[PDB]
Amino acid sequence: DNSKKMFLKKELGKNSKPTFATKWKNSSNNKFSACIEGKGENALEEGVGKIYIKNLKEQSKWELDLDQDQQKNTPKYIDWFDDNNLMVVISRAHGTVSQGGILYKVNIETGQATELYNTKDNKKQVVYAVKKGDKIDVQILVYEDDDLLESHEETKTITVK
Repeated sequence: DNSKKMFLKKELGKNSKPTFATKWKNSSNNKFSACIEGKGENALEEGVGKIYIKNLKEQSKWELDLDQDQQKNTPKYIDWFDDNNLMVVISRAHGTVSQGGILYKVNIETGQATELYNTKDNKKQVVYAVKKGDKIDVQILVYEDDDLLESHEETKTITVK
C-alpha cells in the first residue's frame, strides 16, 4: 500500500472527555464518532489538535495523535470517508496563513494515512472536503503570491476507489 503510519493510537480512560473540541461528527452507520480536541469549536485556535474517536456501541474512547518530533503540524478539518476511515486536513499548528494543507484518508484504528489531495504548492491549501459516494468535493484556498494578501477559492471534484 501507498500509506504511512502518520498517527499514533492512544487509548483513553472511560472518564476522559474533550474540553476544547469541535462538535462530534458521527459515522454514517452511527457506530463511531470523531472530533478535534485542543483547538476550540471551529479548530481556529493555535496548537496541535488531537483526533478523538469514540466507539458508540462498545463505549470505547481513543485518540489519534500526529507522530512528529516538533509541534509544527495539526489535524485542521475532519469528516468521514467510510465507516472505518476519516478525511483529514493536516495544516501548520501555528500562524494566521495555515488555514488548510493536505487532505488524507486516515484509518481510525491503525492511524495509517494515504493522500487524497496534495496540491504540491504551499500557496494552494485544501481547507475542507465533502464526500458523496465515489466523489469528493475538495475546497482549495489559492493565494496569488508570497505576500498572502490576496486569495481565491476553488472546488475540485475527485473520483475515488
